[PDB]
Amino acid sequence: GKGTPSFGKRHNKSHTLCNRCGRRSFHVQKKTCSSCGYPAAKTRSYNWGAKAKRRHTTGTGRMRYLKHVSRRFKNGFQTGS
Amino acid sequence: GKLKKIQKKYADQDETERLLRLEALGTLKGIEKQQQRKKEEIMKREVRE
Amino acid sequence: GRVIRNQRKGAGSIFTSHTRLRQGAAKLRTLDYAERHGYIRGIVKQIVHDSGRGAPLAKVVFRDPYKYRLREEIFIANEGVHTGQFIYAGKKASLNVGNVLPLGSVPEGTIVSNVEEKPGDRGALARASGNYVIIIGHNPDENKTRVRLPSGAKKVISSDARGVIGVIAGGGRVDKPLLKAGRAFHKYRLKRNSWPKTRGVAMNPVDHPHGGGNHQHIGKASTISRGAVSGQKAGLIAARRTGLLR
RNA sequence: UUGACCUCAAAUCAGGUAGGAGUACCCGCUGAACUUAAGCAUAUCAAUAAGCGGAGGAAAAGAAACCAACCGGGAUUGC
RNA sequence: UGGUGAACUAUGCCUGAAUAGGGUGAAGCCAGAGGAAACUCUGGUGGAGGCUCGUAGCGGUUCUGACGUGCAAAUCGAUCGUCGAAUUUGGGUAUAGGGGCGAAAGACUAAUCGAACCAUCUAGUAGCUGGUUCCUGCCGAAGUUUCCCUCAGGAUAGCAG
RNA sequence: GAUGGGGAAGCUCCGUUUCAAAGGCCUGAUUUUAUGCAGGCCACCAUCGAAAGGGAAUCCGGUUAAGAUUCCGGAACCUGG
RNA sequence: CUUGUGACGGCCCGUGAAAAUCCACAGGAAGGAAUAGUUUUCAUGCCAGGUCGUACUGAUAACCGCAGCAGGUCUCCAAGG
RNA sequence: GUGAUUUCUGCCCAGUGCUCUGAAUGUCAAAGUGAAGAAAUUCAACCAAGCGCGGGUAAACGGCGGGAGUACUCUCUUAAGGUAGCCAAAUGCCUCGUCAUCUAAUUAGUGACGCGCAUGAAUGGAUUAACGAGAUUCCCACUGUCCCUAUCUAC
RNA sequence: UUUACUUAUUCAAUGAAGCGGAGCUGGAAUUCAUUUUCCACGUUCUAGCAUUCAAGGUCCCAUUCGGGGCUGAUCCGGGUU
RNA sequence: GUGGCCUAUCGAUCCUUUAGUCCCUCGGAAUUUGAGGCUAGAGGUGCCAGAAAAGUUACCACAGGGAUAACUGGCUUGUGG
Ligand SMILES: [Mg+2]
Ligand SMILES: [Mg+2]
Ligand SMILES: [Zn+2]
Repeated sequence: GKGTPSFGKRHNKSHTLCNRCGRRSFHVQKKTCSSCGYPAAKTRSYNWGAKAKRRHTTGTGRMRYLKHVSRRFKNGFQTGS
Repeated sequence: GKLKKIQKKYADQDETERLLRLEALGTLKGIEKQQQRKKEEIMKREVRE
Repeated sequence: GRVIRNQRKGAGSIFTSHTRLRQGAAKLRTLDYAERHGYIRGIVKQIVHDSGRGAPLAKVVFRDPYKYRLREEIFIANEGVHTGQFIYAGKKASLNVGNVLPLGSVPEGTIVSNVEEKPGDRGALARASGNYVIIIGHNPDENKTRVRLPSGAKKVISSDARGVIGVIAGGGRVDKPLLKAGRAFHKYRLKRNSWPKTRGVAMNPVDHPHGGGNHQHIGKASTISRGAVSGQKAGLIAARRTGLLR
């Protein structure tokens, strides 16, 4: 009974939500996220996972400060009014 | 090369234990048969004469 | 081939010793000043059972000579020690059972136990139940003592090493048959995970050197060289002789 | 006793700086096998892919412990 | 090559929990009797055992029953093994892929195991199988020679344009 | 599972009291006063880990379409000050 | 009958957690009364008790098995013959 | 490794392993030493462990035959040749072995026999109470398994 | 080419507490002139107790509430052993 | 008369080595060792136009094959009848 009766015993999560990415990939016993690598300082990325890099790279979010850097450069980082 | 090993592992030993261990390892029979082979080496010359 | 069972034992994942119900390391009192210039008197408060150990332990209380407090040491109980007995530890201690005299100050034929190898490691030799060390001879110049160990070996150790006079309590245990796989289960359940033992000749050849074949047999000789490597040392390692002697 | 020197510390001491992201191109380390040899082990793939460390608008290199053998040339880079 | 899994399951640890009613009647003890003494006998008491019949529970022997495009990628029915422990089990925790764990079947490691899964190298290689897209006109074969780890393949000569 | 350390080219690995100068505790004293200087005490030595282990203290009656040992009425208890 | 508990008895080469936390004792540091104090482990009296969860199912239809699947999934209460 | 108890575990160290505190130039690396050379280099001596020589070891892996003579003895092979036990056994080709028993009839079962293709002693041998969803034979009871089929209910 | 040495290196313990040398004070000791040495150098019927820079002695201070130094508890070398 | 009366009686590249020329080269210039070349032999591939090479799989896998076995059918009929 490795199929249907064994699927009834599944009610204990191995992963919960992660703090940096909100992914539900944070392993409870390992205390590590399997997608972004929290709590390591570097973010988990691999050159074989180029599509995953495309999924989580810069520009897939809000760019709350980086949207204005090109415009401030074009104006020359001016000050005043 | 043999004398290093006796200093390494047989420094603290007495002759009762030494005789017991060589009798249990069978080297004493080899020493006996080597001296015996010397005895028939002399003895065959004596029988020839 | 796979990694064999005795090869897997050294990682210590499930092969660590079960130490939940143990009462502390049974060591001798440290050799400070009193034990090497005079003696010191302590008291046996209780004799207790140690989990996973065949011998009982003794909880001996001394007074700290430098601070107002009490020290509690765990000794291995000698056969004949009772609760409320005064235990004397030191160079000038009288020769009675339970006292912790150094080996330089006991005569010929003395039976001691919990013997230090070097002076100060707080007990190494003759600690299992019913075992003892006999003093075989002294050597004052180059101050050493010869001792007979429970294995029958004769060691030459320092005369400043200490030992508890008498034999370890709880002797004669292994004379009783266990009679039951349940009894062996409860015996090893508090020691470590080394039981039950599957024979390697009953395995598959991926799992052991002895495994495989259309009959259960070893194949090559079971005597293994000392220069063999891990994964090969399964059998009788470096056997000088085999068989039942008569 | 007092005052130096040397060395080593402590401060939510005064002021600073490093980490992470990106990584097409750049500077290094580490490092395969599929494949080809009509098999295969040196070889090849390849001083490559994957992995790790570190920069900039370029980086690196760069003003000879050079090339030459000629009636000698003259930093580096690229075609 | 680099990562992800012990939510199933294997094993150890830590902390909890669960297990009707019967049968047999072990030590210890009490009374009576006998004996010269050792000690024996009889009647009770007591309630031991990896004992036994048998529920809940755990498992899965047979019908090679049902079903077999099923209720179900392993179930249903009857018959069964076991049922106070080497028992069953929750949660926490540890062990990760030539590695783990195994009362040992090459078993189990998320329906995947005589080496898991994911992505990349990778459009891996194939003397082997299958396919290969409009018309008309003209010419029109070979299965033979020699060499090859050659015998389902090539080179070379021949035949053809 | 950090730190002190020690490996590792490195991502990181070991170790958890270790070859560390590892800290805070009460009385107060002073009443330019702030909290130093009077003192004296103590050496564990991060932290995480149980909604079934340990653990301060609440019960009854009534009430809603849907909440209650939590609201209402009454009657208690514990902790800190 | 279910359950709680007490005093016992049997078993073991099995003798069947730890820490936070609270109390007591030993000790005698120090502070202390006579026109006055000393005591808040006695009684009464005063104030405050933050944050998050709290509905419902828990299974032949609320979970997992592609589903409103005869499967699987821990536990408490338990009337009469 | 073997697998409760009882009773035993015979012979063989030649081979393959394992193991010696034996004896010591046969094999004999790099470094080092010596000679020749102008030097690169060449040639020798010396030379650690391990091999090689000498012992031990079968509850180590394993093995347990022939040929003669005459139960016995002597030879070979290769060390020793199957001891105590057990058997057409789950191990016996021939084989449906031979004898007895069981039946009307038995390639099945059981008890014996043993030149056993190719049984055999911790590769464990023989025996064994109790136990077994283990394999096999016979007997009593019992029955639609069958002679030989018929009928009824629910879906 | 054979033996010792300690500071390199290595192992172990401790909250780095009693190391080494010398000296007292006793005992043995035979001294052949005066001491050569060697052992010791506060604890053993009893499941109590042992802590407040220590009492005492002594010397200062400015007496008072007390405070400090030496000794009690032998010197010397800072090599934790 | 350019071996055996005739028809069989044998071997590439790379590497090593020998003989000859004592000839050519070691590329800044020479001498001498050393090395590399040219011409002709030898060391050998017997699977003989010339890979360096043990098994097992009843746990097995892939690409194919009726070019190829283990049924039936078909031809044959020794053998059988
Ligand atoms: Mg186990
Ligand atoms: Mg085998
Ligand atoms: Zn994350």
